[PDB]
Amino acid sequence: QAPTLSRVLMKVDGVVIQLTKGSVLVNGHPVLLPFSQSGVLIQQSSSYTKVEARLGLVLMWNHDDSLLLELDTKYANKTCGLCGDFNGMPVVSE
Amino acid sequence: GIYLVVDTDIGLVLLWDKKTSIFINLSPEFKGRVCGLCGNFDDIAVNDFATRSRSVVGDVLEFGNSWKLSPSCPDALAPKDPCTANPFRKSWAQKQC
Ligand SMILES: [Ca+2]
Repeated sequence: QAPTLSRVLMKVDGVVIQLTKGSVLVNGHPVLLPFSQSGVLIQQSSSYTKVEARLGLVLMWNHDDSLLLELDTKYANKTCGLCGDFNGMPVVSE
Repeated sequence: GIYLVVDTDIGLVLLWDKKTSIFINLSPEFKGRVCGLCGNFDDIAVNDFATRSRSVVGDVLEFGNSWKLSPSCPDALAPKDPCTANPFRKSWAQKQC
């Protein structure tokens, strides 16, 4: 607290990415964008920070404080969290 | 199968996968009669660390090193943590296992 986003923690196939306002850490080490490692690409644009994982995920942290996640369809019915169980039915199983 | 079975008439059976794995089956006629790195076969697992000098020790390294055939062979030391010395493999290992 404005409902700001302070930290985003990602574990992608053994790669740890910490995104904070003005800082990107990979495995505990600050990095310079664009940064490609172990099939994970982190790049900053004029309006967003994008983390693309070749296993099939895209994360967008925009500058209006919006976090958007797009997943490959192979992860359907296999997820949990605030984003639901990803089975195409809104209420059931969440 | 993938196994090579050596069968003996004394009650001892060996299964070897042509690799580092080996399984030794002993008949109940040898309880309390055997020794070595495989224990002494007396239903008690805490005294299986008996050394060649016939003393149960708490150090695995000492108990193992007491059973080397050649006294002139160097003693084995404590190895490093495999996933700490090689962290770049660790994830794969977990994902594999
Ligand atoms: Ca024993």
